[PDB]
Amino acid sequence: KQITQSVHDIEGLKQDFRLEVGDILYRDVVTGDVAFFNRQPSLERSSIGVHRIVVLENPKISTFQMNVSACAWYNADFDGDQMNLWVPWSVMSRVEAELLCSVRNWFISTKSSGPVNGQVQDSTVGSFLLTRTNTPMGKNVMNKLHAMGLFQTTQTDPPCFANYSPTDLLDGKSVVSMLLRQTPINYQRAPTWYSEVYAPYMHYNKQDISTQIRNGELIEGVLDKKAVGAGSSGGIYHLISRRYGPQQALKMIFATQQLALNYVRNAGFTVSTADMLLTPEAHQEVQEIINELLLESEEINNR
Amino acid sequence: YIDRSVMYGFDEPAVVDAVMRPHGPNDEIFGLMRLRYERNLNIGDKMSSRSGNKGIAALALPTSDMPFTEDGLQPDLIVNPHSHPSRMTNGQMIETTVGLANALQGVVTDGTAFLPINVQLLSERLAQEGLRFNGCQKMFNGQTGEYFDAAIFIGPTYHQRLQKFVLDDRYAVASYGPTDALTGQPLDGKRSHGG
Amino acid sequence: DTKVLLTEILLDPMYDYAATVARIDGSIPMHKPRTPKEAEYEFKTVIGRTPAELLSQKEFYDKIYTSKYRPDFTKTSTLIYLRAYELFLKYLQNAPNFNSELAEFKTYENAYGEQKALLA
Amino acid sequence: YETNQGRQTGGWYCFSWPYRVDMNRFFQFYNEMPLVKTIAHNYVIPNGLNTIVAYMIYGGYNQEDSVIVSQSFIDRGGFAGTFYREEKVELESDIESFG
Amino acid sequence: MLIPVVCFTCGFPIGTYAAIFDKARTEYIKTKMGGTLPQNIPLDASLQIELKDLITALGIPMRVCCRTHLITTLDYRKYY
Amino acid sequence: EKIFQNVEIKPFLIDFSNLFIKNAAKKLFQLEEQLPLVPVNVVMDFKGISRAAVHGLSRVLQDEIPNYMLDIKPGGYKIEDSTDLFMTEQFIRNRINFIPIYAKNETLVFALRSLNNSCEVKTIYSRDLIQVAGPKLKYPIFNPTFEIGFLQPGKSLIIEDIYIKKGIGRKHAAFNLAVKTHFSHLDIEQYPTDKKEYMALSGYKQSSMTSDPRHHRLGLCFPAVPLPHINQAVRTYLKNACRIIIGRIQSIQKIYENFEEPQPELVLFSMDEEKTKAIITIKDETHTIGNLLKTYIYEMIPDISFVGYQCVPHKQEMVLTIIHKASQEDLITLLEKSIQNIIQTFQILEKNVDELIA
Amino acid sequence: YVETEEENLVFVQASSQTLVIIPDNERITSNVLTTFEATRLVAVRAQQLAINGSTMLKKKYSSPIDIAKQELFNRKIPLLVMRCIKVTPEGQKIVEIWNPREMGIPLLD
Amino acid sequence: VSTFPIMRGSNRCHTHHLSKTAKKEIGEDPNEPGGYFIARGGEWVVDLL
Ligand SMILES: [Mg+2]
Ligand SMILES: [Zn+2]
Repeated sequence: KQITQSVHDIEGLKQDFRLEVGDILYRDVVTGDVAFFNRQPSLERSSIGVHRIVVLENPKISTFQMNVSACAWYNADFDGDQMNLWVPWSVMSRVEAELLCSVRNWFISTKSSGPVNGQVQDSTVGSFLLTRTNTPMGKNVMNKLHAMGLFQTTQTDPPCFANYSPTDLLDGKSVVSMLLRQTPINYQRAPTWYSEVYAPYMHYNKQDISTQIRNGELIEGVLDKKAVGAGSSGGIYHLISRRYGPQQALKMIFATQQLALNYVRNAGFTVSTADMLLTPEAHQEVQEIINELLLESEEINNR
Repeated sequence: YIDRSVMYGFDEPAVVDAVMRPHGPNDEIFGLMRLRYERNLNIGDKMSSRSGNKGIAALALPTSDMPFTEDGLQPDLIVNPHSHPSRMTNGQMIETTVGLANALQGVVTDGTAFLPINVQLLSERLAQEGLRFNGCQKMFNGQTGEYFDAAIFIGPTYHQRLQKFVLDDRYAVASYGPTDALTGQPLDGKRSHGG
Repeated sequence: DTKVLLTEILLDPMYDYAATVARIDGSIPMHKPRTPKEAEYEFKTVIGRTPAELLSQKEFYDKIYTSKYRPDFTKTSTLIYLRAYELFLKYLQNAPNFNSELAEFKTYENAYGEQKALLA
Repeated sequence: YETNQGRQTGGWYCFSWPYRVDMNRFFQFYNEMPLVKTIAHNYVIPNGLNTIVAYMIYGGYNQEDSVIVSQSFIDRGGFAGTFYREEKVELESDIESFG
Repeated sequence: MLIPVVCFTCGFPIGTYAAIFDKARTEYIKTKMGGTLPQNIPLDASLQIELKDLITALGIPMRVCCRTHLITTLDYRKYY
Repeated sequence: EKIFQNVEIKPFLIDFSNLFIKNAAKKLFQLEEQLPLVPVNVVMDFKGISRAAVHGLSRVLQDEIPNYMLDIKPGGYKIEDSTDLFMTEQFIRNRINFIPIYAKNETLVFALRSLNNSCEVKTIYSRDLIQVAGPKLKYPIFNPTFEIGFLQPGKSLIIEDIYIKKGIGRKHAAFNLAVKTHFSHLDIEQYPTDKKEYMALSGYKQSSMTSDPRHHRLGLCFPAVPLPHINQAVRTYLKNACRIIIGRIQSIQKIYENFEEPQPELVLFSMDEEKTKAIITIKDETHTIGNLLKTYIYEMIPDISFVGYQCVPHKQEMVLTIIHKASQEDLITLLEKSIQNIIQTFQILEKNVDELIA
Repeated sequence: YVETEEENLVFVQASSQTLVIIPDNERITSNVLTTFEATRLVAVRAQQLAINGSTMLKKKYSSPIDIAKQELFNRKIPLLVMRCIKVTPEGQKIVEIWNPREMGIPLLD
Repeated sequence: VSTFPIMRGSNRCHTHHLSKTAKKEIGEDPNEPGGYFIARGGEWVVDLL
């Protein structure tokens, strides 16, 4: 109360019942407030960023929850890391936070001038699965219902599927393009999925070894670490930031992440002990290669 | 008179269970009460398999939302497949692929280090147990009921709850509290109740 | 006087052991003394003397409660439990041939622990 | 890392826990001998459970070594237990008194 | 400290058949063991004890979760 | 119309052909027959029904059906009278909570009074639970063989207020009713997954992204039903599940038929090219109602611009977004037709349950 | 504590300064606000509204940060930017006084 | 005039003449071997230097 120049607990403010101009009210943090988010050690300029507060009303939760793509700012993982968070309360601090310390300013690294955020692990493999041409079942298509299911949880404005019959089969590149048209860019690069070292073995689909985007229309190749991965220079999010802004780059990162995650929600992905088990012929071939290594080593020994 | 009473302090409510006022070495009495806390596995508590893969528990999915196999089996923990290749913790996967057959046969096996092991023969044991050669099974998405296209590797992996609790480590202090007398700054740490 | 003695005696492990053996033989109530008046009863039965009598004299380790079954140490778990308590009392009062009796009871407890390890 | 975590693991921390008054000790109610045990378990009590683990992608909530836990497995008693703390205070002299 | 009332994973009440299963397993181990001390049973290289038929006779289905948590859960009365 | 075809019912029985089982049961429990309550397995076949409806039925039976628990009233665990130092209130409460009961009356209050008058470690069993309240039980509501915590020698444990608590398995898992045992689509062909070339696939010869299975087989297991009333217990469960789903769909319909008075659950926008966007928010709703609504709306409006929902784990709510090339009244009436379709198919399922199992 | 010793080598009222202002035709600093200057202007105006409350915006806003941000965007900020790098020993401060209503505004988005 | 701290389980520990059940009722772990020192309400382990 400015009239009394003292602070008061609302437990005894029942009779006053009102505020007045020149009064200062200390109110609980709400969704949409800006909060400073830090992880020691603070080595980079992006170690302290301003995120928007999303209050989780479930009382059983006591952790700080943040998108996996945001870890690249703080070099954090979820193996037990602890991070600091303080909500600015002064008006100058809030203005400064939301205008200068917002994490959109740190999307492009101050260190290497490239992007730091992107798709990591789950979303990278999900984008690869979604954008590839053929699945083991044949063509990589989905009906209208599952195409809409992909866009269910992107928080954007969902596109128009009124032109598709319920039995119409939408390609993965189709839905990725319907997402990328909101920020049309041009991208043409080989994907990390295509490697010369693998090439002699396994038959690469010729429609997957070259990624091409024209004005947001992804019509070629797959999306993987080179195109959407975090810290990939010249990736699609870097171009989105250059053309439309780092905030739009973060929005596109989230949207593409949700596309990939939902496509894997319906496509599934796993690693098994038999994925890493060689066939007996392959085991004999590995033995032969190692025997040749040891043979030339023993030739050195004989010399 | 004057007051030197002790305040509880901790945000997490506790229960008292201690009837004792002992007789110390200096021949004087002291309190020594014991507080009991009800600790389930909260979101944020750390777990780890015997191969050294730590992981913070962040999801509380009801039993209906959990993915389930064709024959009703659902997991307790869902761990990301990406946690394996960089760490090369193949012991965890072999433990799972042996534990499936062991659970089906109702046996317990020795997986001590440097004992003879044949991954091919363990997988053939899985096959002769009625499951697939790999531990993979047909799972259905719990939320939507749709089946995943890829057969999912699911089995019993021994897991440990590391004693780094979220409720112990979380802290939040308001705009006031105890201050250091010398520099006028808040005291250090959660124990000092500020800073 | 009586207060510090009550605290100290209540906190000995020996008091707990003797009191639980008394509870087993139904000499003291299986409640824990609800009001001081029954606490005197529990002290008298467990230790053998009222606290004032304990302070009066200087020989305290013998009149402790002894099992009111006198089991034939020659159902198996009952025998082991009561013989172990008797050997605990004998050690506390320093009975003459404690060492060889402890050796043979250690052998018997080893056999019983093996048979309990089979159940594990 | 396992040598560290197995020693950090919550379980039956002390067989005589009720008699003790220990600061910051956690007693995990349910423990299981691993389906794949080792020679070490002849000499020490195992600490943990044979949780059913699915190595799969589910909504991306388990990225960067997080774990998705069934709420029912939590409720039924998985990895639950009791956590203990102790508050002891002695009088400075006869000047003080509890009350 | 005991076999859980229900399987942790799924909730099938294995606790009904627990108390029967401990004694039945003890009896079956008695027959399948040989000249081997109880503390050396988890060390025998010529010892194989399958509880599949026993649990099946208990009426517990061919579920990995239920059988795991039945045959593996430690009993406090056995160690303390 | 027979959506719900034949149903197999098979209780889980104790096989006294094993000598060890018979000897153990007679040695401690004096058990010579099957238990008063048995876990029954129910396998059901559905035809001409969307996957969403079958999975919603499955989920509802799993956790969302209001089920009963045994619980301890606060203060029931007598700290003074319970001597045992190992049987904490938390451990015994957890043991007693997850005893699957088949309770017909909600006023049955049980009490535990166990004194270990001996030198052996006495084990408390479920037969130690003494009922003093409500009508006298002519049939036990739980098996008398459950192991509640043991007792050390000379120790006692007294719990005087153990009552029957109603809840749904979603909030607390002790209310979970059914456990799944099977689920498979009968119209989709399946590969021989035993072969190497197909081991890494789900087995179905169609992708999940394109499949629309209409013939299912849903297998559920119920943890404890009375031995001589298995069919009636199963029918009660299935009819209750259908009733719950109908009730929740009707609750959504209640706000649907109120296209004015902008309640903070329905917000309708007309935007851009005469398109209508409808957002529905229900707090504490799950993927059951959301997936049902989405599936049946997409059935009713095959050329819809966009229908989709999201049950975010936080915010604890379902937000259903429908965009269609129609006026607000037209979209509302189409969605009401979809809701009535859901109600109709679940009434058909209930009627077929009664026809089939009986 | 021993200071590890490399032991390396090397009128209390200041005279008042007259504020000399560079004429607008000789200002060499950029005519576009730096994000620092824009942030500072928005913060200063937002706090001033927090303490005073008067405004010149025809649209009602419920938060001072929004009123200040929109005042900056619509080029009616009642604050001048004084850019100053000079202090001569002669006791003279050389500053450039910039009106943000004439300067270009950075992204801030 | 001296008192020397006794390691739990050593031949001068009182538990050395107590049986496993006797330790159980006293308050010791029957299965734990000992090898630590009790000093001012704590347990201390003299490590192998
Ligand atoms: Mg870390
Ligand atoms: Zn189970």
